[PDB]
Amino acid sequence: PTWQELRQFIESFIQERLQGKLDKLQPDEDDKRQTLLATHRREAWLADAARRVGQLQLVTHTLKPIHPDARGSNLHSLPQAPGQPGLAGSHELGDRLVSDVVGNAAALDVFKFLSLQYQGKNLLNWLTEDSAEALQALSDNAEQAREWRQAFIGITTVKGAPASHSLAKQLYFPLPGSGYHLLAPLFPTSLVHHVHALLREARFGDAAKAAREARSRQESWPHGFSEYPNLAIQKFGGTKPQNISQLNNERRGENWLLPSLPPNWQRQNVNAPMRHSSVFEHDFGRTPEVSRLTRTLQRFLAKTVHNNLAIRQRRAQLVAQICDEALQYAARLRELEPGWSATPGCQLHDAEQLWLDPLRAQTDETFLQRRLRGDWPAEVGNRFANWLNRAVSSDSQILGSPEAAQWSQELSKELTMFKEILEDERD
Amino acid sequence: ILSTASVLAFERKLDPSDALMSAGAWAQRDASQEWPAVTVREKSVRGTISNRLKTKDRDPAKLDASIQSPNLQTVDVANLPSDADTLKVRFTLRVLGGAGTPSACNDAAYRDKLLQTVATYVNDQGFAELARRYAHNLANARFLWRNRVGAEAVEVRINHIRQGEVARAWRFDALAIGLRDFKADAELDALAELIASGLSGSGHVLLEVVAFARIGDGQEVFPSQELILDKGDKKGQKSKTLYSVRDAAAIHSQKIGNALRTIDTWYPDEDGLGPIAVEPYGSVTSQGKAYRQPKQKLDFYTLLDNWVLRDEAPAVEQQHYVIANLIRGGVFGEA
Amino acid sequence: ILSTASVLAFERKLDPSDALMSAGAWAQRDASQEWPAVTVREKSVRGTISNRLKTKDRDPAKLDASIQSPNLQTVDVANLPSDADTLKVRFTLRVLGGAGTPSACNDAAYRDKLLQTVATYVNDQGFAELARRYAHNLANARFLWRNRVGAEAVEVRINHIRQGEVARAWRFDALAIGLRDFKADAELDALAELIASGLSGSGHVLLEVVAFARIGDGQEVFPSQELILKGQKSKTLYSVRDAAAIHSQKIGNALRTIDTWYPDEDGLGPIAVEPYGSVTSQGKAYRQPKQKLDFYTLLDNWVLRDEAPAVEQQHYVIANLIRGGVFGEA
Amino acid sequence: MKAAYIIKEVQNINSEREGTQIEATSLSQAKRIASKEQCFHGTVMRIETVNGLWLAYKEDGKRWVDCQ
Amino acid sequence: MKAAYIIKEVQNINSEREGTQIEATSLSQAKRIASKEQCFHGTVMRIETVNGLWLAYKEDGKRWVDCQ
Amino acid sequence: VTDPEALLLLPRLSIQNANAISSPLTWGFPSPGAFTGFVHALQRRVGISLDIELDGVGIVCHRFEAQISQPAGKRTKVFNLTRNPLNRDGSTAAIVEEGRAHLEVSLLLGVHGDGLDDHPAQEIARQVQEQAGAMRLAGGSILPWCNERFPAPNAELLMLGGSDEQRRKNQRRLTRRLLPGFALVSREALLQQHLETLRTTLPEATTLDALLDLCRINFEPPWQVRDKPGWLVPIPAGYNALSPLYLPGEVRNARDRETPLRFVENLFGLGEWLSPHRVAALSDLLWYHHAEPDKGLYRWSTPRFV
Repeated sequence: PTWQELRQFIESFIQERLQGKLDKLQPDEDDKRQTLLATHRREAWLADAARRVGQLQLVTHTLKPIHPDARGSNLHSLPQAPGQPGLAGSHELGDRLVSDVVGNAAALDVFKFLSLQYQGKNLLNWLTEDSAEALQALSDNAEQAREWRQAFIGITTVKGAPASHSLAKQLYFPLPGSGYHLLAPLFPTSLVHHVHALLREARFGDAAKAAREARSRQESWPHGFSEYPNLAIQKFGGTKPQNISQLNNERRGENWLLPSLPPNWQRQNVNAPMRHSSVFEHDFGRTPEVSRLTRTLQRFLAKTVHNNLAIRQRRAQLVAQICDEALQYAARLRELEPGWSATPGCQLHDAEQLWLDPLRAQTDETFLQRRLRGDWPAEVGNRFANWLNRAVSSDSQILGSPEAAQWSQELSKELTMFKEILEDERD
Repeated sequence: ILSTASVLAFERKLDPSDALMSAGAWAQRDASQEWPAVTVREKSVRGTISNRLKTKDRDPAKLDASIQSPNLQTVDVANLPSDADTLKVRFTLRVLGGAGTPSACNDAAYRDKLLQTVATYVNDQGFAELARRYAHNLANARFLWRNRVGAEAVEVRINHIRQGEVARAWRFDALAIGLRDFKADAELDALAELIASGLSGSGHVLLEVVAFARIGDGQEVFPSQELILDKGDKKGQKSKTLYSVRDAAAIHSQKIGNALRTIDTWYPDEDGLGPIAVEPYGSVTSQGKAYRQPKQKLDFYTLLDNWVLRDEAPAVEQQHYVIANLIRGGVFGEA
Repeated sequence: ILSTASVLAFERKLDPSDALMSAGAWAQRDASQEWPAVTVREKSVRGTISNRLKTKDRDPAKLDASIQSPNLQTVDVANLPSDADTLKVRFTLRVLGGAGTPSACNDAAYRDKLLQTVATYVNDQGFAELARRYAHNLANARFLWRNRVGAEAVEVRINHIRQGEVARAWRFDALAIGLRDFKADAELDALAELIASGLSGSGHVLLEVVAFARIGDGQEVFPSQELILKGQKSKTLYSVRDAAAIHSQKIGNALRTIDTWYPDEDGLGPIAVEPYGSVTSQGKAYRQPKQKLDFYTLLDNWVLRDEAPAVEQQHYVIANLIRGGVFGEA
Repeated sequence: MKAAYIIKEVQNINSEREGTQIEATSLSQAKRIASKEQCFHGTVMRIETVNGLWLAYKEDGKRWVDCQ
Repeated sequence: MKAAYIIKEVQNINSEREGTQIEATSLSQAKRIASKEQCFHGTVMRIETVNGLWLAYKEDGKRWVDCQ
Repeated sequence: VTDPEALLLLPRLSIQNANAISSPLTWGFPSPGAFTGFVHALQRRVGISLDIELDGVGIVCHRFEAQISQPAGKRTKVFNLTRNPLNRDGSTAAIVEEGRAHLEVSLLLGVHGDGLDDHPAQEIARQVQEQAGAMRLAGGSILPWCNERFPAPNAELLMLGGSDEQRRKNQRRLTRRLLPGFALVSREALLQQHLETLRTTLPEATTLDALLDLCRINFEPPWQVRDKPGWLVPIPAGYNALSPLYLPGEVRNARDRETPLRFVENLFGLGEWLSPHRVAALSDLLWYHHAEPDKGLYRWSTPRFV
């Protein structure tokens, strides 16, 4: 609270940077220590620091991640919270703002000067509020203190007219009545730095690596952990990551983009049954995705009723996803290649007729087209249901309880769905 | 005063796709719709060190100690099959049209002055020098970059596609048409008038380009090589990665685009090269030297300001180059 | 002043393919278009210790402990079938031509001086010593690297390929034409004139080279060997599609073995044309830069300050420019 | 303090030879030893541990890219 | 935490008997129980779930190979 | 907002270089705002000439192939770039990493207006496909399907059905036509109640943390993974304001001087990829614009879904 302790702390920091400069000077002649103790030791340091202030800027939304020859505006603003629930960004951080710095990197001494926590809070937080401890410690006269503080508080404001460069992005948005808004967006560096710290904690943290080793030992640890697959890396500073920002020195580039991918992003090529052994292998013809799906179906055996409600709805969603993947597999297998009508034989499980929908009609117009339109081949659901009955564990206890009746009920419901969608194939 | 716009931007006309490559035998290239693709596979290469010494380590000890430690690589190659001597490269081309209007402009005065200037150019002389040279670069297979340099016979087929079918078929011999002369042919003029009608109108014009190159059995073809940085760790790292769209080698789209814009023969230096690509400050990255420097008054920017602001219409070759930049597209603008 | 360029990139001339190896019986070589391929298969080996010891493993206890438990491996072997005694190695060779023009260059005047130097080279003497020795290395089957060392009789069939067919066929005995003598023959000079016409740009040249080597029934052939990342898998072979093959650059290294002009003894024979002319199997570098006879000083004295070297040294320099590479400093 | 390092000078960023072994005080000392022991022009240095883990590499004409 | 494991001690890596059942806290505990309950010299342990999925095995004289 | 009287289907579109950087936090499929802007540009270019109002899009994404590459020895991925031209001196330009991707989407755009009875449905679908053939979707050229097997034509489903059976029939005939894909919808109330549950567990919880929790895969002690219903992804859900709105001719170097500018920032919501027959109503699943410009909140979503 006392201004004398703050003044001693300021002199100690300026002297600390002086002895750091004298140590990193490696000097033996030319008398540079006199210019060092004249320019970097006196209270003219704060005068030249107030000179260096106008190059700096505290920002949460920098422009420089967009194409680096872009001289536009840069903001320090936290938006209001949206009234609509759910979605969020930039209005969640209350205390955890990192407050990124843009400007001349050689003038970073002013930021490390103001960034200390000397009494209980930030020094810029002291100079922003009118206090008796403030406006006097870096002073012998009041007017130069007013000038130094009027410099030091202006780093958080945008300097100049608002502008975005030609290489900055700006996007028309249709208003509901008519007309548009221009919507120039920025790169949220506080957001990327906060998500970067959380991802680095979840991937390289010791509290997660302990549980990661405890899974390999298969022991019982108090908390779980997470993995975050399919991250991508984007780097902004090409070879010089210092020129973009200050928080681009903590993370050297390394945007760490989360994946937002469709489920069919791995190309699964198509395999049609040709011979007899191909007719037994490719009758179900099953991807690793359904293996992963029915493996989690196998883990739904034990149940207490107050949890077994939610386990039953999750079972309904799981068998729903099973018949959806079966239908999509039939769709891409039937509309991808002519391989269902590639070579005949004796065994193809040719009662199927769903994996060969245009394969029996587009070439044979009278032979099999009447054999498909009049038959309406939909008996495949029963063999598919018998394929599903291997997914339940054939235990006498789960057979004897009512879980068998509940399970057969939900299979009959989703099987009816699969049947009625398989039915209308001729239209 | 008609100051320049602070934001200028043109959409890329003459838009090509990724040029897939396939393989097969010559003299059944008419039924080349089911030819299998050329696949990119790995092979492992090694060799000694060939480049120049840094003049302070010229001693025989570390020289012989260096040639007893060869470098080890894993490179990608794309070879033709051992029973096929033809490389079939096929891509689709859209000529969009509306080649003068900017996609973004601050000043409306700059906008209608520039639109008036472009209209003045096109009713003075339409796109018939530019479309002639674009039809040349589609005619001689300059988009086959290194796949051209030793071929026995290259034949290029361009079919203009209507709403669903082939509206007009061309067929060229790309070795009879040289890589440095823009002459006059009948089919070349018909193709150039089709590209002219595309560039002037509002609808798009779609072209399918096929290029057969008779190299030889099992020889090497050269697709685009992917620019990757942050490569990883030397036990598993690959040294040279080829482009592959769907398990099939391919030339990048912008490489085909950079081949089609090789029409610029009006740069002030001598044409020991012949034509180069169209760029503002026209630079050849194989040559490493930027022709049309701003110290001479022959770059794109100053020519456009003299053509629109102060109305000094330059020579007809230089406004051919300016309109070629406008068909090329770009993002121009000061602060 | 004319310093050297900062980039120089020469395309490779004499492009070979991947030399496929199949197998069959001798004395029906004329119908060897349907010969089944040599297949790389896996076999297991167990090896006792055979290397030198580092004077601390010479304890008999540690030696017997290492000998009691030897390492297991799973090598890749490639053998002829039990009813076949002929290895057919087939590849195609494409001679490009335009041997002086670099594919990339920074300086222009350096490129004009280099083009004039190469043009006066071709005007003084055509590609006649180089194409003769290249046709020699096609003549004796040097591209059969270790498959040649014990063969009973090797035969190389080179067909010149026109539009889609043969135009002029050759047939040699690869063991009569030695590995170290560049002599004269009628068919060798005809093939040399064809390669000379290809290299000078006076026509398109595509050769198909087939080499039959009579090894023996079920013996071991040697295709190229890949790099690796109980079943340690210590040896991996190259194969294009279930069929063993020699790499393209190995065939290219065998075709570039013409350099008989290196300053040391010629008791070794011809070596590969390389700057700082070096051999991996001997670990020695002839044409060191401490003497004035490697590629770089010869080219920079030929093209900058016009010290035209001896006829064989400019033969070697134009052979380097035929070989390709990246030259030029930073 | 006297840690052992492996210095390979290879053709591009991803090529493997054997490299010589030094013994240096710090990694900034090994960056200074390796730049002296570069025989050829268009090669790329790299600094390793004895097990194979990377420390840094440097293309010719650029500065030291530092991964681990 | 008290998970059930099957411990088979068989002749080589691919031979099947019935093995006894234990109940252990962790797999590193079951590796320590199974090394105590090895009757013979030249045998190979293996740890299973109750359904048949593998966890780890260990030849005599070597250390624990861990697949699942 | 408005129920579409018709539901026009653009077929499988091949797009060769889409912007795979959807947001500063997500890579992958391009932003829904790209598709809404595409249909608003379609409305701007032919929606006036045919007296209609194209509104809402159904995203399908049959095939997705990103131009990425995993470096050796890392778990994450990097992007394959393009070679820029040199500067005027011959030095290389500083590279800006832009992700590219090759898409295959089908667009279900809802059309309503007085132009339905003026023209035949096949003619207006043919005209809107000829206008779509010369555009770009998220930065990528729309490949116009030449010399393939057969071009996929359009189908404008009139949503006003004579019967509910006829409506369900024609809906099923459309769902068979766009079946191998995966429709993308926005699920924000699910994110809200997941925020509620996670704040029941531990207080002061952000819903950025809830979006992160629904994105990742996470194991639990007894080890088993924790189940997620469906394929949940994070998506950019529109923009939020930073600066107050400026006058149209006030900001330096704007795109236009007739339109007001406002500095904004992203909003990350939650999307989901479902199979298209799961929704059982194709009249929804269309992405609309919700501006309410007085508080910022320029955002897109899909109402009428659940």
